[PDB]
Amino acid sequence: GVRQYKIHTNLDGTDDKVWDVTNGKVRFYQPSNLGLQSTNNIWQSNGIGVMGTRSITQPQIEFKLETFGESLEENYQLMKDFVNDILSKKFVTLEYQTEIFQVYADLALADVTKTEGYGKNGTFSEKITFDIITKWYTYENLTFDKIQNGKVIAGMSKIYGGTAPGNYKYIKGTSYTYYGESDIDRLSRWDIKEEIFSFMGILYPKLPKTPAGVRFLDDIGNEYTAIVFKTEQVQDYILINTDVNDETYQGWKGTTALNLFPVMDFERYRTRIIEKGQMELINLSKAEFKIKRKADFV
Amino acid sequence: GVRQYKIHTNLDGTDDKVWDVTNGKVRFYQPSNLGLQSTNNIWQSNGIGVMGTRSITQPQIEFKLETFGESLEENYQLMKDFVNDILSKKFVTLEYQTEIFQVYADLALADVTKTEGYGKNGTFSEKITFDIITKWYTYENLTFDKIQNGKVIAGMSKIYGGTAPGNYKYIKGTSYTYYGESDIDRLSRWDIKEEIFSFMGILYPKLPKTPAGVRFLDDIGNEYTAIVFKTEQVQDYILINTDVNDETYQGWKGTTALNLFPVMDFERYRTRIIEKGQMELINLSKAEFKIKRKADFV
Amino acid sequence: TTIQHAPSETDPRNLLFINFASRNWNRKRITTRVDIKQSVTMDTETIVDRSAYNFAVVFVKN
Ligand SMILES: [Sr+2]
Ligand SMILES: [Sr+2]
Repeated sequence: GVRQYKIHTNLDGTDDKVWDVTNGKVRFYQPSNLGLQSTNNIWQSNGIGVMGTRSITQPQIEFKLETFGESLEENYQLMKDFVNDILSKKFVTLEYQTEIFQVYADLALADVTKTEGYGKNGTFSEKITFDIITKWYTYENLTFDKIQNGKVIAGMSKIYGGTAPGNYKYIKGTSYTYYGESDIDRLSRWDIKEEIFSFMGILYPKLPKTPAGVRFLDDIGNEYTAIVFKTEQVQDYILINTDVNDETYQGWKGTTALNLFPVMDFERYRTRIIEKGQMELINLSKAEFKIKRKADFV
Repeated sequence: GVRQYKIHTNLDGTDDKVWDVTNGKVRFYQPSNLGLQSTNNIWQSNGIGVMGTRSITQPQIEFKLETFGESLEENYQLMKDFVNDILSKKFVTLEYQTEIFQVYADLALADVTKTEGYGKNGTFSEKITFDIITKWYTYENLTFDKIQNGKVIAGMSKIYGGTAPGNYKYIKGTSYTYYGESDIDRLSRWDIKEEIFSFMGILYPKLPKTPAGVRFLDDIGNEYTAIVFKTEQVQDYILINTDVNDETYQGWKGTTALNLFPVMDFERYRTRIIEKGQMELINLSKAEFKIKRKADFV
Repeated sequence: TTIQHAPSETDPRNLLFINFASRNWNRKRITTRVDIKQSVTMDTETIVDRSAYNFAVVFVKN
């Protein structure tokens, strides 16, 4: 029903800590601006207007931060904790949630205030300002699609049936349509329908010493970018994150984490921005993907 | 009676979507300024005043965006829709309508605000700022004019009538006036009375491989500009848009759209600004024109 | 200048080369139009160095 505001320390991460700024002890109220500003570069010649390129600028969000402690001791511990947690991580993920959407915005601490104007039991009413890194993006699970064989029908499918030695008739419209393909279970499409800005993938390699990872193809079947690594031994899984702020590439074997940056193919990895097409798994047994795609206004 | 404001995703186009900001669910109220600022470059020497050139400057219109929705879900769905629809197209045409006129302005989204000060059933009350591309222009239908033969009158017209072998008399004032011209159906004038700045013509070609398009003549019968194309096959129609922001020169054959820009004669197309005179049809059987002409204050 | 891996699959080296090649071996001339809307900047360059005072007051020593 009503709007929800979560504050994540490290979304997509094992060390995530969530703060409910809508329900918890530390609450965010009255956001300054959730909209957007744009500079269109409109230059005019003799009354006629020509438009350049729109640079969508995101403005600082200022919240009326309130604390709901039972004692002066509680309210101080809430300020000493909440503010330091935002400081411990280089950037914090604010989640906007409503009946229709669940968008996220990466914030950086711009300004926080601490004053001695208290209410009852040492209550806090202060203003917290954040700088925008990326405003509104959808963090969602990405999975492959499977292809299934169509059912076999007499007279419709290509089969030699009925009276021996079989018969298939050429009709007009109904004629003969192939049922499916022998072992259609080989076909798997990792479909990319909209332009994705950043992602977090878990790749399980099959063969050691063979470049392992993922390549990206466009609508015409041409490769533009690839995240490929040539390791010495079979890693249990390869944890790859495309996020610019905390780029992570690593090979996991048991409880040991290995840096895969120097082993990576630098020429194949042409871009971070994924376009409309499909993803192929190079020397992988299994793959788990979480895709984050931007939205300017929501 | 009362005025009407209507936001258009793409005017002059098949993929148009119109939002009524006067009667619909999302409304525009109290426009900031609909007038104009002028800078005349006036310099005064010893009490005497000298005036330069007037640069008519158009100011940002700031509206009062207000949604009316049955539920919080409805109004959040209205803000996400209306704004994305403005963002989806590079520029949006706002229609200004009153008892006396129907002008249009090309706008670009400058700033939109989203706050948590909700009224009843979660209703938005925000400020939507727009940048001026072109302020006030008339989108009207341009058609050719036909010439008809004058009636034949005995004694007045040049004919050898009455008593054989005919007779035509030279009088003073009434004398002999030619009735018309043999095949008056050949004469057609696409009259241009005021300076126009852009247009959306639908040209239907006659002969293939023969340059097809339009040519423009001034008051003395001299060509100043011409949009003409030499295609290999007869196009069903050539859809041309002279608008600076989304210039289109495409040919259509069946359901297939072809870009005709490289086939066009670049030498003849000297200007976009059409002057007072007439327009001719080069190798065209039929033509449909929509002319847009600017007005500074309305 | 372009950085690209060696043509032969046997050679594993990444190499740097200079390009003096075009999409067409036998270059063809294109005919196009440039409109004022494309924020056009017109300025005059000089390919060959030749002198700028067209009139000459020439003196010859006696
Ligand atoms: Sr992270
Ligand atoms: Sr248009």
